[PDB]
Amino acid sequence: KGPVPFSHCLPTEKLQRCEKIGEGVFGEVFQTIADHTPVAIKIIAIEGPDLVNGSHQKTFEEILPEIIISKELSLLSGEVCNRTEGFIGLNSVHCVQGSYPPLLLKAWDHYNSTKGSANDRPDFFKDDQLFIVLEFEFGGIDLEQMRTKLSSLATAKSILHQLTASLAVAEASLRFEHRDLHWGNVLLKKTSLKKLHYTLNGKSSTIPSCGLQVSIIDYTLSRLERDGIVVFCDVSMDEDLFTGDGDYQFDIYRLMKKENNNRWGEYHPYSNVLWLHYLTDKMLKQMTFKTKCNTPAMKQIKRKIQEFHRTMLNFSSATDLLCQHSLFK
Amino acid sequence: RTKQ
Repeated sequence: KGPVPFSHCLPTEKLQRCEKIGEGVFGEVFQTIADHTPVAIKIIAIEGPDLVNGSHQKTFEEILPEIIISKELSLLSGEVCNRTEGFIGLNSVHCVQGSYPPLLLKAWDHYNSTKGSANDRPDFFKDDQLFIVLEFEFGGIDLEQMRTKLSSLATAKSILHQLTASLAVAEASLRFEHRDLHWGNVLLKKTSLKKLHYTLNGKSSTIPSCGLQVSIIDYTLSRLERDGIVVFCDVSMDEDLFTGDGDYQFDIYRLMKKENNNRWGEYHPYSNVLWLHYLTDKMLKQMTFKTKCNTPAMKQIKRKIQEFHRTMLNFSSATDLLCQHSLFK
Repeated sequence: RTKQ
């Protein structure tokens, strides 16, 4: 086993049906239908001496925490004490030895001709390499291309409620800090269920859905604790993240750095609250809604959201924010 | 993204 060629992991039927959706420093994102269900494929370069896309290759023991936290966050959606379906499930992980097949290369070329990419052409890579394959379940369209597609303010309220509830269960269960909620990292999926079930510490509750479901992805820079041991990544020696400008998302990194005195190994749940603040900032300024604001009740909820935005920062944690702020009662 |  181990480094098998991509033929076994990806048979011809799935290769011809791959559409390429996203990109990043990590690697590639592909979409295909397998077992009569659309599944997401993420493939990354591993254990190479070469330099690609402005960074050298990553090494295996540094990518192990990624899969550990992914499989741990996947499993909690079945636990009886604390449960929610706000995460993406793990299907399979393997290792691939070889080069890049031409079909998905032409698919990337199609994407580049349509919208474009900021990375290099992955055609120089030889047979002797290794690769990593990630199978995730389809989430939908992220918030970044859905700016002109939301229904009204009630949908926004439900979105914030679902995000806050999911993070609350995450913290109450596994003491989680994910730290990278930029608005291109939340997934929306159409649904028919009218209400959602979430239980924290053995007490159940229900949330209106308005026909949408929310999930979180891209946990490459998260922290977790389990059975006295702590899993995370130390980023205290690379400062290009804290030199950003032009957006509040660039500022929040330096803000949490100020908060945690440059100690990434501590549990500071307040860090998530600033991310919720940032998300609320986008929902009030960088959004356009189909429906106007004429109905008095929707004016009321608009005032509620404004007060929530301006008075969240006095609050301690996500769970306390869930059980204390006036929005959710 | 994470890095500008």
